[PDB]
Amino acid sequence: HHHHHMITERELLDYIVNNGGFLDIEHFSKVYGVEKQEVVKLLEALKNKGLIAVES
Amino acid sequence: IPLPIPVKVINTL
Repeated sequence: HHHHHMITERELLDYIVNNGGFLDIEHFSKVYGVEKQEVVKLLEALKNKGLIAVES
Repeated sequence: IPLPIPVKVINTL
């Protein structure tokens, strides 16, 4: 699959909302080509801005 | 202060 693709926090948040508040980091990294640690990094920034409440 | 959107996140490791 694809590697080192970059997305914005807004794109990830929009994806999450559109995906019913669900994110499979493995699947997402595979399909959209974003590194797993980059997805984690973006989630942390969303969490620290109080924009998302992470579960499971 | 935004209302936090709930997100279930899996397969993080």
